[PDB]
Amino acid sequence: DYIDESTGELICAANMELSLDLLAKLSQSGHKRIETLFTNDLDHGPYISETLRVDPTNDRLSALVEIYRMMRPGEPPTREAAESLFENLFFSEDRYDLS
Amino acid sequence: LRQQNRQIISYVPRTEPAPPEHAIKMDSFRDVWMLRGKYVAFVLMGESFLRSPAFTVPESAQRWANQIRQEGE
Amino acid sequence: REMGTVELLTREGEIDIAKRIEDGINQVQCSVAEYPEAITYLLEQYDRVEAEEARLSDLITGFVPELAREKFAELRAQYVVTRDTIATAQEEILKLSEVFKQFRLVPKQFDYLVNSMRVMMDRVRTQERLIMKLCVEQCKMPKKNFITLFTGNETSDTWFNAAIAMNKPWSEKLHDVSEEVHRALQKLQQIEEETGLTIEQVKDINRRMSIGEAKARRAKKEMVEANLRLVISIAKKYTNRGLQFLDLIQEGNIG
Amino acid sequence: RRRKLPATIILRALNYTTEQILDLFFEKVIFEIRDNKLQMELVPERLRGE
Repeated sequence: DYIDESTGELICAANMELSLDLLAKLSQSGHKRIETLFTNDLDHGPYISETLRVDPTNDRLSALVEIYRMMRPGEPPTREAAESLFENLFFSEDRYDLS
Repeated sequence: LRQQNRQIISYVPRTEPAPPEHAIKMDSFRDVWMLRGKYVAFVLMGESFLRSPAFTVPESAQRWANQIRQEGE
Repeated sequence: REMGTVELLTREGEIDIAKRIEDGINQVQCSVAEYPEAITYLLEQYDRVEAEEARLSDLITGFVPELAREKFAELRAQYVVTRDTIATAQEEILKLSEVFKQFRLVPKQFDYLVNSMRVMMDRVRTQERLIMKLCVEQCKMPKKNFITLFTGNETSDTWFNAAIAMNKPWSEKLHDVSEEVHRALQKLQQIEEETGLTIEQVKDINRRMSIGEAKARRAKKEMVEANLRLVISIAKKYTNRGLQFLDLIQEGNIG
Repeated sequence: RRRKLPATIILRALNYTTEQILDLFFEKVIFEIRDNKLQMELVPERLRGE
């Protein structure tokens, strides 16, 4: 994602389609280096980008809230409870074994 | 006096926007891109990109861009 | 979820709730001691105990046994001088109520006094609703006029002859129910003679003790809602002894 | 075997941002802005099968 230097506004967010207006807007603000994603139609499929677009979560906290809601429906989420549940799910030696 | 209870955490959807269409074509005019209204308003000189005032008619923008590119090295 | 919607208390909140409970209990005790029928029932129960019909255990729950006997004799003397002093009656009733509050009776005795008070006030209010139905809902006499000529008297024919002889076309048609009006008045007079006091003071005592009971119930509900967490924590450890967790926590709530 | 969720949810819950996810799961091509400004590097093995 590229941000403006004058007002600090987000010119373009990460993982979005680039068009003529967008490139003009991010090039009139003083940007010289632009990088994109190399994706094909038969060898490098862009399924990660589509999954990110579908995904409605924002950050770690939103992901934890969604996981807690999926695991224990009908219960009001809590930060500590969700963190403990995530830690215990696969990253606890008492509950997970990979002998 | 009482004791404060644990806070409840929530979130909001990201509301991903819609991609633009940008239906364009280059037959002979070289300035006949189609975006909206004027539909084209493109010019690029030097190391940076500059934005046109988007003259609604195509011929005015075309010859303005031409005369700018001739004087602009 | 329903349990966690509320937040636990602290020592200061527990002290405040205990003080509120004590204040409500004291107000209820004063309201129920201010009546003479409580003393009458106390004397009747003491006479039954002395007549080899009961025991001293269910008479008084300790004190706040010759001392108890002499205190009961003093209470009887105070009651008889109160009944023999019909403008000093109010002051002697207050003194008798204070001495009664100085006695630690039985909760069953207090409940009997409370329900006798409820019975007498229910009879009074039933008579009052009959009174208002006989002319307000039958003679169709005016609301504000009824309030003005009925607030305070409740005994005489202020609401009897006025509702009939006020020259309205719908007023002179219920001399048939005038007899029921007289019967209701006689019933109120008999109830007042049995009680030995007025009606407005009885209503004041009734709603005062109702307010006290409501306050005590609110405080107890707050305490229970605060300690539900402790109940659950204690009930956690018996979940595998042939009983359901919900049953265990309900029994813990009762405890 | 519970309700399915998008696969990026757990990756976000693994303390990973969108830019890091894109870096890990995709290759980067750099576009310059010289005269013409359209002068991207061209790795030779990127013109096969398309």
